[PDB]
Amino acid sequence: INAPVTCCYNFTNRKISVQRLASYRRITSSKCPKEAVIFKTIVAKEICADPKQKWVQDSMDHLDKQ
Amino acid sequence: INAPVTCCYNFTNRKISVQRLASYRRITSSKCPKEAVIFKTIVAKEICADPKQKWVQDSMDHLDKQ
Ligand SMILES: [K+]
Ligand SMILES: [K+]
Repeated sequence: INAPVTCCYNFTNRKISVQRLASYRRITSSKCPKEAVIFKTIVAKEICADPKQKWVQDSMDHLDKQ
Repeated sequence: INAPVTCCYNFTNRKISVQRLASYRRITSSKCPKEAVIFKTIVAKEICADPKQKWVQDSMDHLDKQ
């Protein structure tokens, strides 16, 4: 209710090295234009990424393990 | 550009104990309806709070120190 609302309005066009990534979360809220991934870098930078892209899915798999 | 956009659309009506708070950040973006505080709890819960309220300002001061 008093939770913040986070959405992604664009998706990155570059592959982020698995070396630069710390975590991610998914956006699934219907308040947003679409479903998204937000990667967080080892410098705590937040980048919107397309959940349908293979590199994005691979990086989340990597982070789920490594 | 591919940074996520976070806004607060409501503000909490209760004072959160300084004991339950871990951090906060400010929302200042013009993409949002107004300026906000998002407190994060010691359970990693995120709560929107009115920056103009004294208890909110006091809690940020506490977190800046303690
Ligand atoms: K794009
Ligand atoms: K309120």
